[PDB]
Amino acid sequence: SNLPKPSPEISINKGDEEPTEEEIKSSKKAMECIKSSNIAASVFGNESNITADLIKTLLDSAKTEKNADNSRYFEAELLFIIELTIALFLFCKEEKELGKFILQKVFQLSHTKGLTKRTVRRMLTYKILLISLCADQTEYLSKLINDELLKKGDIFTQKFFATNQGKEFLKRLFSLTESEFYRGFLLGNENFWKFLRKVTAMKEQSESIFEYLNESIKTDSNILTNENFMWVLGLLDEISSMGAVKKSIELSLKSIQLTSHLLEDNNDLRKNEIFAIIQALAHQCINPCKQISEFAVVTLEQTLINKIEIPTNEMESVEELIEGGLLPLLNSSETQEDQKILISSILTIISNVYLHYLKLGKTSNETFLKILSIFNKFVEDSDIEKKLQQLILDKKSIEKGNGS
Repeated sequence: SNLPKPSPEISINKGDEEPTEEEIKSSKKAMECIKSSNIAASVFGNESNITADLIKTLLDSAKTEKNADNSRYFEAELLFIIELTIALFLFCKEEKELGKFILQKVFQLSHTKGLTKRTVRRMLTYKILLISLCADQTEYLSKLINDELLKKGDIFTQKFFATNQGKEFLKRLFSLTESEFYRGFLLGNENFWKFLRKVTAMKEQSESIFEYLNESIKTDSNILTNENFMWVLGLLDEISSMGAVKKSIELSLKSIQLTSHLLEDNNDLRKNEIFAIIQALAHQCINPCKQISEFAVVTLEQTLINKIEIPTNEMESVEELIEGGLLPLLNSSETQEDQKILISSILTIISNVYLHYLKLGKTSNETFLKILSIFNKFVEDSDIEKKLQQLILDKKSIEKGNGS
């Protein structure tokens, strides 16, 4: 919106001392003269007039200490100064020292005490605009992310991020990633992904976040690196767990489809993170919502049956998918209500992938003994016993089929 204009100390609208009518008329004449002078369109009109000297003199001229004399206009005059300097700097092409000058000076001004919350809300947009324009100033971006975007939380609440100002701020902030210069810091800094987790915890910003993340994945797999895998995977895991039993369920299925599709982006995924994929997908099946579990149970099977590649040097045997990937879910003790009936579903997926890879023929003798052992880990339950009653017929039939 527009700037906050500097207010007067007393006001009136049609020892008391009103202004006199003749001097009121004189001041109106003065305003008419100044408006006829075109002060705004003169000193900032022609492109040739703006130069570095004007920027330095303008930015150095702003007041810095609050006084009783200047309580009227301290907060607004600063914002007017930074807007004027950034607007004039947008015409200037040089980035050697002038941009660093404005950046250091505005960061010095912003930290001053006593400012109202509106001014600090406004200054961050100017800061991110300046970072986007300039280059090779990563230390100040780190300072902004650590201090002025994570430590100060009460200033930056959900409702400020809800309005279009926050949306444009996030748009400019995520545009900073695609820049050639500042991508180096943004791949794997802990503070940035922690802030991303914080904003994903909010509910208004989920759709834009998923749009940005899906786009950045789909153009290329460059954002995925070995030193930042778990943070972004936790990000999609947090987005996937946003059930409520109204429209966000579809966004959750889109997120599940994205993390399903994450495997085929690059062949050089290390052994640590494939199990993270399987764990993240399988952990969604325990959600209270039936729709998300119904999609999870099919998407996990699709990912395990289509996009995995045993014979590469990552995995020595297919058992590592279950021994390595799906094992930690079943290990869940002291779970009274949340352990009763889910186990049959994951055992069904285990059986299905066993049938597929046994049709393909790459297992060994000990594998069926070991999965029989994991069946014996859960056999005393009544429903699991009834489900296990029918294991033997399918085992015998699939044993007879592929060989014969």
